[PDB]
Amino acid sequence: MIKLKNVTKTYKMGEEIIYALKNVNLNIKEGEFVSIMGPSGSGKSTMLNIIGCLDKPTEGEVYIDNIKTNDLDDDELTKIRRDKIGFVFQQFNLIPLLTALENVELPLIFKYRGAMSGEERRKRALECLKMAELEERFANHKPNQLSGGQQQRVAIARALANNPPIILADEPTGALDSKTGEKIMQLLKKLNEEDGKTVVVVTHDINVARFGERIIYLKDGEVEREEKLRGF
Amino acid sequence: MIKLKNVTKTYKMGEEIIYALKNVNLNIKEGEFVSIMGPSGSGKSTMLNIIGCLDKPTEGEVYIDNIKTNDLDDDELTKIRRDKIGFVFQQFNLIPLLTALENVELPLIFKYRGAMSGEERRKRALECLKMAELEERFANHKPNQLSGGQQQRVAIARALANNPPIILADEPTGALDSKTGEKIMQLLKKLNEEDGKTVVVVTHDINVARFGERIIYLKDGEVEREEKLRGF
Ligand SMILES: Nc1ncnc2c1ncn2[C@@H]1O[C@H](COP(=O)(O)OP(=O)(O)O)[C@@H](O)[C@H]1O
Ligand SMILES: Nc1ncnc2c1ncn2[C@@H]1O[C@H](COP(=O)(O)OP(=O)(O)O)[C@@H](O)[C@H]1O
Ligand SMILES: [Mg+2]
Ligand SMILES: [Mg+2]
Repeated sequence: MIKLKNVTKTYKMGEEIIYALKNVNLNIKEGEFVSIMGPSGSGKSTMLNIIGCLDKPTEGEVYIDNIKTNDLDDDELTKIRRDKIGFVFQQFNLIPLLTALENVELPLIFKYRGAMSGEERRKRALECLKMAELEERFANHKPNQLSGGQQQRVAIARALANNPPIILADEPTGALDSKTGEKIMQLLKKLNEEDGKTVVVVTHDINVARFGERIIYLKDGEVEREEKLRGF
Repeated sequence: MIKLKNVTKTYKMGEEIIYALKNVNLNIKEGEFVSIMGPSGSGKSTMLNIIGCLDKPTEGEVYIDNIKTNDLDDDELTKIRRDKIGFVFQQFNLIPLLTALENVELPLIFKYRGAMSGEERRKRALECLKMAELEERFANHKPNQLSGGQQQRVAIARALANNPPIILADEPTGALDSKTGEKIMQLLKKLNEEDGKTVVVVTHDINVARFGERIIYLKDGEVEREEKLRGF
């Protein structure tokens, strides 16, 4: 589903051409849990931004579900992200004055404006909140009234919202504790294995990378090696 | 307040190095209404992104209130945008499930978390809504219940919110009609002239550019010329 061919991403700081991704080659299978491991600076997040269609590779070529995103105009690019990708992050990113169920409704508003009813949005939003294994009785609560763990479960239901086959997570458990951090992981595993979601998680903590079928070790902008752990 | 020195912004599309801003030099005085005029492609918005601290110049140097933003880490960069800049755009950008007054509270939440009270946020939010000349009786309304004009008045109160000396507008009246489009302009004029705000507006419609003390004509990434219209 996600595919890369000779991607490079440079950052011109003037006289300093810095390379974040160098001649990187990858191919993520549909419904495959993959993890990008590396220290701060490896180029992990840069890659999560390109695959997420948040950025353009200074070379190479990105394929999302076999579709070359490179030349797509911003409008078309936004159609990709909103339909083909589900985002999650370390920084929860919830709106402070919206109920857990409202934060899940937003993406659905932006995709289906004027098509779906308030009743249908409230329903889908809950299905995704229930799917993200957050008790229904916590739907009406706002951000600061939920455990940091419950908060990530909201970012997850919001990402699952418009039903994207892809889910990218950037150091999702960085903000949590080992115990709840594992539940979230066990949750991405659930989605991938059962629901069939193509999960790609970026991390520096190897313990998280182990939930992936394969870890892709990234070093100073380049892929040092790959590690297959399961599907033999 | 805003200052540029030999800024260039290139976009590597691979074998194609495209230039959006080429060796551009500018200096906006404090409390000065300036307009960047140009056809779609001039490089206007690119410049609005750099001045807004949304992007980094591939060369040159940006000064916001005399402070060089170039080397600032993302955290420090965010402190700049949230404290020194007030954004507005053609695309209103309001959250659909939040009341006009709530959309104005958000920036204040993000800057003053845990410091200010619900009562103080509700007050400042209204002051800015009243300043943006939107009747107080429209505070409790949500987006789709306000005239497109009332909606821009919300983006304006939200921008004025954390009290930024700067206000950048990107084709603010593009989405409106001539009549209400002029009221919004007359409103930025109000802020600049009375309140003392440094207003910089990016546009392709010359009729809007005329509210500026000087128009900066931009052509294919370069400043073709400048036009002083008032302070002689
Ligand atoms: N917007 C940017 N401007 C300049 N350099 C960048 C930018 N984004 C990333 N980099 C560079 O890319 C490298 C790492 O990329 P990054 O996305 O931060 O990955 P990681 O999460 O592993 O640190 C760093 O050396 C950094 O300097
Ligand atoms: N993210 C980008 N990637 C590649 N090219 C860009 C990007 N942003 C702007 N450009 C280029 O910059 C030029 C105009 O810049 P832009 O910000 O769109 O200004 P304007 O509003 O006047 O069109 C165009 O030629 C465009 O191709
Ligand atoms: Mg990172
Ligand atoms: Mg533009």
